[PDB]
Amino acid sequence: RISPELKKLIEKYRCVKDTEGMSPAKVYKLVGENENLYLKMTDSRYKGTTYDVEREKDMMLWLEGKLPVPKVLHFERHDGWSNLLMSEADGVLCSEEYEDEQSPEKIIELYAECIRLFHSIDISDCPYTNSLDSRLAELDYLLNNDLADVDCENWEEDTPFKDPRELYDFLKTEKPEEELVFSHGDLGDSNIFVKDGKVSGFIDLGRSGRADKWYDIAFCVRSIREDIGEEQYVELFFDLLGIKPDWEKIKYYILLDELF
Amino acid sequence: RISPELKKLIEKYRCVKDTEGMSPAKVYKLVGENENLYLKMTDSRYKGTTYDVEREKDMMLWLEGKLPVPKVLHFERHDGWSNLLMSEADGVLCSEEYEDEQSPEKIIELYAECIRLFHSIDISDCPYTNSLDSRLAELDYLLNNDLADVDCENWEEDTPFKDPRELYDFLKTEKPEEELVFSHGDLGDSNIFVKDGKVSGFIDLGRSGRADKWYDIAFCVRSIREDIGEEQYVELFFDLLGIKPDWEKIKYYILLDELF
Repeated sequence: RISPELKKLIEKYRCVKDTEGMSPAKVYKLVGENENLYLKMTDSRYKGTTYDVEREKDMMLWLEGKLPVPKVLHFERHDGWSNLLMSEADGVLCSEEYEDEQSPEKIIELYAECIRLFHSIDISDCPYTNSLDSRLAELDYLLNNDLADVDCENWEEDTPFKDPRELYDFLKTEKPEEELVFSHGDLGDSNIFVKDGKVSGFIDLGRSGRADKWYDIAFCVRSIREDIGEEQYVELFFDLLGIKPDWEKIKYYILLDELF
Repeated sequence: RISPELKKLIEKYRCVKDTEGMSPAKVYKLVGENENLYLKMTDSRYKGTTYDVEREKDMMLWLEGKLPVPKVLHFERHDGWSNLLMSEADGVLCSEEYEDEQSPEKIIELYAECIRLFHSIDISDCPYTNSLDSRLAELDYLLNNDLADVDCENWEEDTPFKDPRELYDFLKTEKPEEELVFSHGDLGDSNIFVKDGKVSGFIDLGRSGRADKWYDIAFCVRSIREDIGEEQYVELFFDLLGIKPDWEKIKYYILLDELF
């Protein structure tokens, strides 16, 4: 599981199963009476893919001094397992503030701020590229070893394909044009941390790296539609951002995130 | 995994991995643009134990009209799997409101309200009893099939035992006296839902049932110590509740929850 050294440490804290935005990786929230810690674990099967936490560790260190991210405290490979121990995010989780009526406006602005914040990051010597060909290779790999989701298959409703392979082949042919910017890779309203109306924290950074701009833009739109049914805020978000919706690309990215 | 019928349904919603207070069971948060749903799954290995969701389903239905709980929408046994589909909790999650300075008082009162709310439930024809002998049998079973936690072993720090068996044998001998009341079984500051300062929701109800009073009282104390370092609020909680701390029993229950 974990090296003795780390085993010895995490036990001072209460340690509790995953309660935040997490997916394949095992995740533990360490509860101290003073502060909190987060232990994240992925094995070897997911090595190399955007799931492997070692990738997240790499991106987490790089992004230091650029975007507000948590701090790396411990990272090791143990018995074929990548383990990351990082501190806690800075501030308040954005996910809690939309269950009411008067408030949508401010959210959009955070999404706006988040987006231009990435377009300002010098992606020159960036550690990883999450180009379509990169992901399409990655996805192919997962499907080849049943490392996917047979459970909820979102495509079945959205598209007319039965098995993943097809939606895969379809996406490989519809693969659009890319323009590389800093992409969060999995931008959800539960990875962003607010502090006095200003973005102050980011987490779940395994799919971070270079990737077409529209990618993140597609995720923002998705949240908007769910957390606020009014399609008018989608214009506002696109108005604040000042770019014209490339509707075809947005849809393209919404479909990709269903296979994962 | 799931019956076709249910498969067909959950796919209208976005479906996302567990993001709330959950542990062994697979959990999916269904995100609709109108409302949310929660799919919970445990297989057969955990059948009968306080982990099996079928137990939670049973307690969830019983508690109807007593405590504010979510509603049952679908429950089935499929390929040796207990699956529960329930609506969303009522209100705001109590977990978000203690990261600041001026606010501890109100929390204690909620814990106070939560506690007397259980002591008011007619546990006569209650579905299940989570007496110590019941749990001690249950725990023995888990350890016998490595169905425990080798990862974080909280006891190692708190007690002087190396392997679970010992802490098990120790607890079986120190097993105190019981006085049966309605116990939530896993009362955390992330299972309680607030609405206008009044308790309005409860979840994670698999360990619900008849069990010594002090049990829940031990969990409340634990949160207090973590989310608020001041040991003075522990007096207040015990003052509002008007009972004298049976310190030995409290500790006894804090240790039990470490093996699970």
